[PDB]
Amino acid sequence: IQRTPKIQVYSRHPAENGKSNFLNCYVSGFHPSDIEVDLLKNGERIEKVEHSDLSFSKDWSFYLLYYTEFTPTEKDEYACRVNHVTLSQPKIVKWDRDMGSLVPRG
Amino acid sequence: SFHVIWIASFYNHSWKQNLVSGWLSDLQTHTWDSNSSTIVFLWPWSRGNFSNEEWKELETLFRIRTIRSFEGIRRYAHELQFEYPFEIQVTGGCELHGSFLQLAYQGSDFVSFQNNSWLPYPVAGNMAKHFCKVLNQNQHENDITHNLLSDTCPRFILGLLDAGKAHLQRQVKPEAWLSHGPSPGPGHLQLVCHVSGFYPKPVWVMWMRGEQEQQGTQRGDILPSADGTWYLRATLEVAAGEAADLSCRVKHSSLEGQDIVLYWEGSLVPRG
Ligand SMILES: CCCCCCCC/C=C\CCCCCCCC(=O)O[C@H](COC(=O)CCCCCCCCCCCCCCCCC)COP(=O)(O)OC[C@@H](O)CO
Ligand SMILES: *[C@@H]1O[C@H](CO)[C@@H](O)[C@H](O)[C@H]1NC(C)=O
Repeated sequence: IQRTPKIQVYSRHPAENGKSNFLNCYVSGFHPSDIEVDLLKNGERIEKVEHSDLSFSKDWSFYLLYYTEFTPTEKDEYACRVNHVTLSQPKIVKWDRDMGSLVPRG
Repeated sequence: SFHVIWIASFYNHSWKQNLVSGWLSDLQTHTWDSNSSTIVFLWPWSRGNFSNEEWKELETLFRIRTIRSFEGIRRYAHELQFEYPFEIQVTGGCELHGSFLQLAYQGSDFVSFQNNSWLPYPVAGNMAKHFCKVLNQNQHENDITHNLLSDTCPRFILGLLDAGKAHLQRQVKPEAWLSHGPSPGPGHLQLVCHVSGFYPKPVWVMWMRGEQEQQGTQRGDILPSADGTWYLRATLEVAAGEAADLSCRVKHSSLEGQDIVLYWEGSLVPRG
């Protein structure tokens, strides 16, 4: 009777430190509609995040887009935290970004 | 194509939530304000071409139907074996030049409106049949429902698609970028090609070795952005040795044949 959310995190633009961007968390395929979604910066909840109006797909499962403007820096990690009746513990999905070459040669 | 969706959440007898929105193609065009009982026009062309008075009639019609729908469900919930909490979802609409109206209970097909009456989905059981008895009690109301689907809805698109096709026919070029994905297993890499900001939705993206499409390319879901454009990740799993000369190629209608081509190169490799 209940369906667990799929959680997908993405930026609107390639990550460039110091440049404003948008962070997205798309939560979908879940039922019932009650759900809690937070965007995190360095483990702390981000205030005043926007979301789309609740909608549902053909199979009647619900979906939402949460999004916020942000400016990443080198030391910042972002994630999306979702709580739903189907989840024992809140599920945290990271924003996967590439930080360039690790080992300095110059 | 235009349709309206209702999400009615019945948490207990005393607590409900009602969310309503309208959609032209896959674009959201209308919302309902539960307070003040007002239709909200997300775009200037959302009003189509109907007059302010006609929208007031439509608002009043939906307002009255909403009040007696929630009251009717609460009146008949126990007979229908509806156990709080439960959610009812409705979607109805049409296609210009395809009428439909379907209702779900607890996220599964329950009843639908066909021609002139509500029909139960056979698998939804005896309670769906009892529900259709309540819904079909007044044939005149069903005639109005039929006319909303077959007359009002196609007429609404006339004045909606044309008035807004400057929006639905926009071409917005994608941008793309490359990153490392989570490593699939020992000695392998995941190459990620991100494609963002394109509109309309149809898009082509492959990892390539020269002209040879790499059939390991795994295309993700197309995901929305708040600005109406779309996003997609296409990932390729490769052995660490064999990542040379790989490129991601993007084809999209907005590009007029000038594909985006990015190369797994530079610090990605990493070079020396
Ligand atoms: C965002 C705004 C967008 C504005 C759109 C602008 C463009 C307009 C153009 C075209 C529109 C085409 C689509 C129209 C589809 C209309 C379908 C319709 O109207 O069907 C209704 C279903 O109700 C609605 O959907 C309308 C308002 C009620 C909403 C309640 C909550 C959501 C649903 C949960 C409750 C369950 C439903 C039944 C509970 C029965 C209880 C006995 C039943 O018909 P009825 O005659 O009212 O039945 C008698 C009953 O009210 C009491 O006995
Ligand atoms: C719709 O637009 C036409 C012009 O194409 C106009 O004559 C008409 O008044 C508008 N709609 C209504 C309901 O009057």
